[PDB]
Amino acid sequence: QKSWIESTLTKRECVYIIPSSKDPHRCLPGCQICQQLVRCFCGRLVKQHACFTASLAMKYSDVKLGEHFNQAIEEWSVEKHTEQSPTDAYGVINFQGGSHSYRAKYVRLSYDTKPEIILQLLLKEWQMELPKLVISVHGGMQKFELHPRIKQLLGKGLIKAAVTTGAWILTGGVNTGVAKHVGDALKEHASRSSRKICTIGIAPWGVIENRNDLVGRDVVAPYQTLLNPLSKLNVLNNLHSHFILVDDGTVGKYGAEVRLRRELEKTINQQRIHARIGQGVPVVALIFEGGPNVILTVLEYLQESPPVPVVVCEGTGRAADLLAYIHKQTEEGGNLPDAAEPDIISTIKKTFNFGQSEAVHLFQTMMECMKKKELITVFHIGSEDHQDIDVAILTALLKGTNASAFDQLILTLAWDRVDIAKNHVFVYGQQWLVGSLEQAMLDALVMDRVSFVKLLIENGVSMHKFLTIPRLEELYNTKQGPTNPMLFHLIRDVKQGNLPPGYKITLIDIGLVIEYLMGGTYRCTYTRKRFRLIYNSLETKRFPYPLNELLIWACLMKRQVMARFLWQHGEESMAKALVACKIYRSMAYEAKQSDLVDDTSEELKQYSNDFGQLAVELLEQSFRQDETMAMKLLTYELKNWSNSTCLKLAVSSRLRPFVAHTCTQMLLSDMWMGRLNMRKNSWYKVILSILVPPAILMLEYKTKAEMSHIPQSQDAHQMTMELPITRKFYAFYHAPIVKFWFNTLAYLGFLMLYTFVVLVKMEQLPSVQEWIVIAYIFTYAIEKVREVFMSEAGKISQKIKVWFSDYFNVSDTIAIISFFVGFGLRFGAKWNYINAYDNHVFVAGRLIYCLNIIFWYVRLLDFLAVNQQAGPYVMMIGKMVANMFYIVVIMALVLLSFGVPRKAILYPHEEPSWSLAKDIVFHPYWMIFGEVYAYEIDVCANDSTLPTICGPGTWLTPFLQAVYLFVQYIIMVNLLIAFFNNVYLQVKAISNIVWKYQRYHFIMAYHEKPVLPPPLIILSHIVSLFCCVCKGPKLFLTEEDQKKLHDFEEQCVEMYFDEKDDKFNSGSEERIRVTFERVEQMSIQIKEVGDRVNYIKRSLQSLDS
Amino acid sequence: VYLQVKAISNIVWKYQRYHFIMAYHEKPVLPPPLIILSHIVSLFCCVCKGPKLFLTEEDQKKLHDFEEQCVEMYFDEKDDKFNSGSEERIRVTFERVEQMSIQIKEVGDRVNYIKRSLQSLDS
Amino acid sequence: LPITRKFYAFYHAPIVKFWFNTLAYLGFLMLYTFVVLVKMEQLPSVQEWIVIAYIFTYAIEKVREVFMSEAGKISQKIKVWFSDYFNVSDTIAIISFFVGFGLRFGAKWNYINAYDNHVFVAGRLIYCLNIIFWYVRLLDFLAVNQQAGPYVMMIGKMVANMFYIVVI
Ligand SMILES: CCCCCCCC/C=C/CCCCCCCC(=O)O[C@@H](COC(=O)CCCCCCCCCCCCCCC)COP(=O)([O-])OCC[N+](C)(C)C
Ligand SMILES: CCCCCCCC/C=C/CCCCCCCC(=O)O[C@@H](COC(=O)CCCCCCCCCCCCCCC)COP(=O)([O-])OCC[N+](C)(C)C
Ligand SMILES: CCCCCCCC/C=C/CCCCCCCC(=O)O[C@@H](COC(=O)CCCCCCCCCCCCCCC)COP(=O)([O-])OCC[N+](C)(C)C
Ligand SMILES: CCCCCCCC/C=C/CCCCCCCC(=O)O[C@@H](COC(=O)CCCCCCCCCCCCCCC)COP(=O)([O-])OCC[N+](C)(C)C
Ligand SMILES: CCCCCCCC/C=C/CCCCCCCC(=O)O[C@@H](COC(=O)CCCCCCCCCCCCCCC)COP(=O)([O-])OCC[N+](C)(C)C
Ligand SMILES: CCCCCCCC/C=C\CCCCCCCC(=O)O[C@@H](COC(=O)CCCCCCCCCCCCCCC)COP(=O)([O-])OCC[N+](C)(C)C
Ligand SMILES: CCCCCCCC/C=C\CCCCCCCC(=O)O[C@@H](COC(=O)CCCCCCCCCCCCCCC)COP(=O)([O-])OCC[N+](C)(C)C
Ligand SMILES: CCCCCCCC/C=C\CCCCCCCC(=O)O[C@@H](COC(=O)CCCCCCCCCCCCCCC)COP(=O)([O-])OCC[N+](C)(C)C
Ligand SMILES: CCCCCCCC/C=C\CCCCCCCC(=O)O[C@@H](COC(=O)CCCCCCCCCCCCCCC)COP(=O)([O-])OCC[N+](C)(C)C
Ligand SMILES: CCCCCCCC/C=C\CCCCCCCC(=O)O[C@@H](COC(=O)CCCCCCCCCCCCCCC)COP(=O)([O-])OCC[N+](C)(C)C
Ligand SMILES: N#Cc1ccc(COC[C@H]2O[C@@H](n3c(NCc4ccc(Cl)c(Cl)c4)nc4c(N)ncnc43)[C@H](O)[C@@H]2O)cc1
Ligand SMILES: N#Cc1ccc(COC[C@H]2O[C@@H](n3c(NCc4ccc(Cl)c(Cl)c4)nc4c(N)ncnc43)[C@H](O)[C@@H]2O)cc1
Ligand SMILES: C[C@@H]1CC[C@@]2(OC1)O[C@H]1C[C@H]3[C@@H]4CC=C5C[C@@H](OCCC(CO)CO)CC[C@]5(C)[C@H]4CC[C@]3(C)[C@H]1[C@@H]2C
Repeated sequence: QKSWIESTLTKRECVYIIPSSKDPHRCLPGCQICQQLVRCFCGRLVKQHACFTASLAMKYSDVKLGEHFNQAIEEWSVEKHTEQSPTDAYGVINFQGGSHSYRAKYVRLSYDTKPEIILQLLLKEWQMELPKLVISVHGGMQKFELHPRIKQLLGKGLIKAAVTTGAWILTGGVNTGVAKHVGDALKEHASRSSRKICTIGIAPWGVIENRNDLVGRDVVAPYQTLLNPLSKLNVLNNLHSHFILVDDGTVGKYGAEVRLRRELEKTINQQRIHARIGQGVPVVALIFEGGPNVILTVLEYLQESPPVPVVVCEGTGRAADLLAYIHKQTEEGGNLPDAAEPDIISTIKKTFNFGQSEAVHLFQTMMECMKKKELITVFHIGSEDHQDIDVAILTALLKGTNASAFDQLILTLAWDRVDIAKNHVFVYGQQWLVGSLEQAMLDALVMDRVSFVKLLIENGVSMHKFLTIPRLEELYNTKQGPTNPMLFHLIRDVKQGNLPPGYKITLIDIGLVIEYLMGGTYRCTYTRKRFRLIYNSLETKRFPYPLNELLIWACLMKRQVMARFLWQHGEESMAKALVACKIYRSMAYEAKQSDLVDDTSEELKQYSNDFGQLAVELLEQSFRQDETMAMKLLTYELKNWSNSTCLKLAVSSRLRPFVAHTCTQMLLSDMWMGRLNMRKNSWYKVILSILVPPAILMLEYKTKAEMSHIPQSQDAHQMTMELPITRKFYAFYHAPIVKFWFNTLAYLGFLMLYTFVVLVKMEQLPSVQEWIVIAYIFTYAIEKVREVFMSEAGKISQKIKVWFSDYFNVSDTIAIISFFVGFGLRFGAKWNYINAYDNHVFVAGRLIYCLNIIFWYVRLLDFLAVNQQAGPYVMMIGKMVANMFYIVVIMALVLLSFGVPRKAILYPHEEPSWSLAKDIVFHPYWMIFGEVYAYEIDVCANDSTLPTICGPGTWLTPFLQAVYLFVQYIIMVNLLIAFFNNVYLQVKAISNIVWKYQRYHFIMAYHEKPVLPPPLIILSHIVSLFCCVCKGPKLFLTEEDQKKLHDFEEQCVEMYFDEKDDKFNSGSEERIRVTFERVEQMSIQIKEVGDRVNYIKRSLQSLDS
Repeated sequence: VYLQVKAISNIVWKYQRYHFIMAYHEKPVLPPPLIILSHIVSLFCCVCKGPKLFLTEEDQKKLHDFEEQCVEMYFDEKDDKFNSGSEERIRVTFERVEQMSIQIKEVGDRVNYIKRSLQSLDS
Repeated sequence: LPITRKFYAFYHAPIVKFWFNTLAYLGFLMLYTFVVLVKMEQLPSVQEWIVIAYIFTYAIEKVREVFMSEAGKISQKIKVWFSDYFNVSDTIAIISFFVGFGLRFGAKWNYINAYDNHVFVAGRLIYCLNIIFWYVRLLDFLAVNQQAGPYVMMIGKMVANMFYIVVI
């Protein structure tokens, strides 16, 4: 059948017939009038059945021969005289009119359906999600009216209570009862609002208009709101999203809905509210009017097991006005005050007139309701009852139903409502147990509800006690919440490619992920001996810093709102923000590169850049407070983050705004000096003190106190304890500023020689000038092999892959290799002794030198770039060569568009020759640079320098060249002037940032360099290899300075969050709106007090007469 | 004039990129020395005997649902932006200080008619 | 995905048709540049026949583009095809080439010295100018890139706007 509905759900049709009561309507021909009018006691008359079996009985006179023994007339039994079949009416209502064409779903099932099959319909078949609340609205059965005051408020909270909790509203569906005003509340307060409420309406099929219109299989129904005055039935309301229409077999009568509805309430309250929680989906009953069937229903619920509470609304109709009335005059449980029988029966006799016996009967039904006063809520809309029915509907389930504070909290957790938990579960004087709070935390973390994690920490949860191994090991192994498919992939990589099927994640495996994601020499606390030991054992399992471990969890699970929350709790705030930037950045890179599912890398990089911006904004806060302590914050060993450093973590993530912040640049400037005080010295004296060593003793240095924020070597720090003479020489030659100039003077004296060598004749054997040059380039290359081995990271292929990621290290490799190719050819050649340059091998070697020299001038940009101003312009050149590339590809096309016709028109009689490759490209390029070749244009002219080139067609070339230069200069050169001038500012801004970033790697490279330059560096090597075989900088803090520094960081995260709010709360946009939202409330309170004075005037006339 | 010519020119390039790419679904496989094969094969298969987005029935359904949901979000977010702006909150603030100011002097007039009752019920 | 479906999937991709046409077009200009720079005897060299084959078969491709354009109204198929710069220049570049091949090929060769025939000269010089259309057409292929394309499109918009400074 290709439909679960057709196979399972069943209709009902009165196959048998039973005529109406007795009476022929009028009109003597008794036989005719019988078949014409007479209803079946089914509910439909004889000609509506059609009931093919009964049809061959319709002809006789009907089914069932005549008088039929009046016992057997009433023997109508829906179980006996009515038949099932694969249903006809299930599809989609397409409400025509209204607006937007609101679209609902329906079905025509039998009341013989089992209760579970309806839950199988809503969820599996109609594709609905199981809710966290059900609101069963009973009330008016006949169309009524509400004060537009009382209308809109119930439409504020019945919505808001159903949006947040993903609730189902079970109505009657028919547009005559509560469903009208429930349905209207959907209208005014934007039921869509990007979050539709799954409003269901259960009605019986026998009483609804347009039954035929809803017939068909998966058919879109042209159903309309045509309230014909001649109609007798009800119209399906528009704004209800779903409908269940019981097929009682009869037509016309009500009744065959109340079973299914109550059984659906059971069938939902017998479902787990959420896989993590062990309650059932609660149910609440809401009331807007009522007759006897309603207040009887109210009694049922209070009697039920489990008891379903009730919310009555004073000011809405017959019952609800009464149920608040009788309830207000009542006491603790079960009473009327001594003289109230006369008054209350009169209200019954007036409010719903049955009269003095059915009043007293239903009055006794009202007694047993008021007995269970504890479950019923009487939210009265008059002034301020139960704080805005939202609270009342939701808090009503948190009343005398014996549910302990745990069960009270966990339900507000599933709903994701803290305002309830704050104001109604953490009420003054609550009876909390030992593990209830901790257990609710484990549920909030896994379900990713930060606002309860906040609430529980505030209300007494210590995350040191709640962070054991199995818990935090469980937290990674959860599908009960927002999970990361990226994590299980990262685990497969570190595990050599294997993944056993069950595989509960462990913490030693998370450690291998973080070590992989942070890279280099990072070593997590999960892979150490202390942890691996106690791990196999499981006070001693409590993680002294848990919020360092849940910040990683939140980030490996891609739970940002949890991450930013768990970040601002604890200490080491910048460090946690800079690790987090590196985790996501690596996850983004792996997620991008790894081809597993849809990318998710745009999400992770933004998460990285969010934490990377926090760290910068903190560093600015620290820096504006105390510049000296802020520089210490950059360089202290962390001891919880693998003995790393906040700079080292920012550099690790290529986080340029932190490295280009004016604190790092202020520190890097102070490491550049060393012990020297270059505030009260000058570069004249540093250079002179290099060439005149004894002048090292007459320039000023820094004390141990100015050097307290500056990281140092072990030896450098020991020599601050003592300033003697031999300490002032160590302090000088080991400064990065001194190593620099001491290398520039050697490098400038290098080029002066190597320029001299290349311009002067070169005999068979190298001159003294040339041996000094080979010594430099040789010893300089040993220096570079030393740089690679002592780089940072023990993984060799990374030492190499990072060293060739630098322009001037790649060119040195080319410049050094090329030079010894040149020296080999120069030196190892059979000299001729008649004329050099009869040896093509000596030529090659010399010409390699004459080109190798170019690498060594361009390298002066590495030394010029140490300056503030020069450096950025150096860095621009690369960024600008990259961006002009395509204007220059067009300029090269225009070149060959011209050079090939020019050469072909002027030189026809050419054989194939490699000169053709030159001549199509040579002169047209030199035209770009001012050379017009004025006397080679018009080769047939008298002033021509190419009169032999005159021939047929050569008059075309001046036209071609006129076009050529127009295109080059007047378009393509000025487009390029236009390019640069309109891209200068942002390339100059990036280039200041990139220069300030490379200034880290530059300066920190010079702590590592030896003292002596690259002719004399070999001494420093031989001394180092002699002291390596026979036998970086840290910020040393004493114990009282690590103390005062952590106090400094905490104080600056306070000022940060404070000033961030004070800026926001003091802004224009935020004061306009709080002004706006109070003129809301006041304007209501003036008309309220404007209404009261109207009720003060009435008293004046009252007390007057 | 560089910036606005460069901005138009990104737009015009992105427009011509339609005609360019959609021209290549139509092109044969072989380039214009060997394209003649693809022609002879096409004239041989034309005498002897563009791209559509095929959706099944359940994807035309889920797609029309997607469009309707996005016109909702469009009109909603267009109003929420407007109703939440400064100019619109200043004026609804303005138009209520109109009404309240009238209702204070109104209630400021009533209390003048409450004082008269005090002297009245006094004597 | 079977084997013969992976070949269909490849050669019928627009990215593949492109590069498969650029390599043929780049190898076209390399020949047609060689033909124009080297002496041209009475009969075309192998390099030049391959060039005529391209420009011929390439023109049949363009007649196919016009007929299979979109809209059955013929004068619209034509009016829309000549609304494109590089289709107009191909019409000039293709027509000019066969004027040139006709004069080059159908001339009474002299056998004492070429260029005593003013008709052979004209045909050759048409090739030496027709070559310009076929370089500029590399901007139609360079313009496939993000960055290059817009700068290509600027040149026209900027030649139009500088017109009156250049009249002065
Ligand atoms: C961190 C990375 C960056 C640093 C990179 C460092 C590595 C740089 C790598 C450098 C090596 C590059 C190649 C060297 C030259 C060989 C090739 C050549 O042209 O040979 C010639 C010389 O043949 C000889 O026999 C004479 C060689 C003399 C020694 C000079 C090279 C050794 C120094 C290397 C010091 C390097 C180590 C530096 C310190 C580590 C052969 O030709 P010929 O015999 O002259 O003439 C033959 C024909 N004829 C006889 C007819 C005329
Ligand atoms: C017909 C002639 C045509 C061409 C002619 C010349 C032009 C040829 C130009 C070639 C450069 C190609 C590199 C492109 C730029 C890439 C980006 C970059 O910053 O690169 C590098 C810097 O930039 C340079 O290294 C630029 C070097 C050329 C600038 C001019 C040199 C002046 C000295 C010579 C004077 C000699 C004069 C006399 C000589 C005899 C470094 O960056 P990176 O580490 O690679 O990082 C990539 C950036 N990213 C991370 C943001 C992605
Ligand atoms: C769409 C945009 C429009 C463009 C604008 C219009 C384009 C300009 C149009 C210019 C008109 C053309 C001028 C040539 C006229 C014929 C020459 C001739 O018959 O004899 C000459 C041949 O000389 C040549 O054949 C050289 C051809 C002229 C080159 C002009 C280049 C453009 C430079 C300017 C471009 C900027 C223009 C500025 C505009 C104000 C010489 O005479 P002869 O008797 O053969 O020989 C005598 C012997 N003798 C040589 C030994 C002495
Ligand atoms: C979608 C739109 C874009 C595409 C457009 C496509 C259409 C392009 C249109 C192209 C046609 C252009 C004109 C062709 C040449 C004729 C003019 C000429 O110079 O004749 C000469 C050659 O006269 C001959 O008799 C030899 C001709 C040889 C055949 C070459 C042309 C035919 C190929 C065409 C293939 C085109 C079709 C391509 C495929 C469809 C006459 O001079 P001569 O005899 O050499 O010398 C006389 C004097 N003398 C003897 C004293 C020296
Ligand atoms: C003395 C010399 C004077 C002049 C000299 C040269 C300059 C002569 C320039 C003439 C161009 C005239 C066109 C004006 C622009 C119109 C707008 C436009 O976009 O047009 C077209 C693109 O743009 C082009 O086609 C521009 C072509 C010239 C640019 C340079 C060519 C470089 C290659 C040659 C190198 C060869 C070098 C060697 C050769 C031997 C296309 O647009 P459209 O489809 O028409 O749509 C109209 C736009 N609208 C819809 C917005 C209205
Ligand atoms: C690697 C780094 C080393 C460190 C650098 C310091 C140590 C290096 C210092 C010196 C080493 C050189 C020894 C000098 C030998 C004297 C003979 C001589 O050269 O006579 C020449 C005169 O010219 C000179 O005397 C000057 C030669 C050097 C010029 C460059 C020096 C500047 C750099 C250093 C100082 C400034 C430092 C600037 C920066 C602050 C005559 O020419 P010839 O070639 O002898 O004659 C044969 C000619 N023939 C071949 C054509 C037949
Ligand atoms: C990776 C580095 C290694 C590079 C490869 C190894 C390079 C070493 C290669 C060769 C070493 C052996 C040299 C002799 C070659 C045989 C020919 C011969 O002997 O004599 C001939 C030389 O003919 C030449 O071509 C000489 C120049 C060739 C050197 C090319 C170096 C470029 C390498 C790239 C640059 C490095 C850049 C590297 C940057 C990364 C003739 O000279 P003759 O003997 O005097 O006889 C006179 C002839 N006569 C009778 C006609 C008058
Ligand atoms: C269109 C704009 C207005 C112009 C309209 C008017 C012009 C119309 C167009 C072209 C005019 C062509 C004739 C002029 C030459 C006469 C003199 C002559 O003989 O010159 C030379 C030959 O010249 C030729 O043989 C010409 C080649 C054919 C023209 C090719 C198209 C060029 C223009 C592109 C197409 C046009 C569209 C371009 C769009 C801008 C000299 O050769 P010779 O005689 O052998 O000399 C003896 C040599 N000896 C002593 C060394 C042995
Ligand atoms: C239309 C598209 C086709 C597709 C392209 C591929 C197929 C086309 C491939 C080949 C077809 C050509 C056959 C070669 C014949 C050999 C003889 C020869 O030419 O000898 C010459 C040497 O020069 C050469 O051998 C090279 C000649 C071609 C240069 C351009 C090839 C690059 C393009 C294609 C390849 C790279 C592709 C790049 C793109 C990725 C000697 O000169 P000559 O003229 O023989 O001697 C007479 C001289 N005379 C007249 C002065 C008296
Ligand atoms: C739409 C396309 C069709 C174009 C029109 C049809 C073109 C075909 C036209 C003509 C075909 C017939 C050629 C012969 C002409 C008569 C003269 C003659 O025979 O000999 C003379 C040639 O004199 C010349 O002028 C030769 C060059 C003319 C060709 C012009 C082509 C430009 C067309 C525009 C370019 C196309 C651009 C199209 C782009 C849209 C002399 O040469 P000879 O015979 O060797 O005698 C030696 C003389 N002597 C004794 C002095 C030494
Ligand atoms: N204090 C200080 C200080 C001293 C020197 C420097 C120079 O920095 C050198 C490094 O600067 C790097 N670099 C450079 N180098 C600039 C440059 C290098 C070579 C040449 Cl020929 C030129 Cl025309 C310009 N440009 C970069 C870029 N656009 N993006 C990222 N990195 C770039 C490059 O790896 C090179 O090794 C920077 C700061
Ligand atoms: N992917 C991709 C892609 C590939 C190629 C292209 C190139 O587009 C070609 C078309 O671009 C058209 N075109 C162009 N072409 C640019 C151009 C054409 C020729 C030359 Cl010589 C130059 Cl100096 C520049 N400019 C236009 C403009 N200013 N306004 C409207 N249309 C313009 C023109 O009709 C031409 O046919 C565009 C996108
Ligand atoms: C898309 C672009 C179009 C333009 C262009 O790039 C690509 O197309 C390329 C094709 C090249 C030619 C191919 C083959 C040869 C043969 C050789 O024959 C040696 C003979 C003898 C020496 O005497 C041996 O001993 C001489 C050189 C020549 C003609 C090339 C010249 C440059 C050309 C024209 C290039 C040009 C820059």
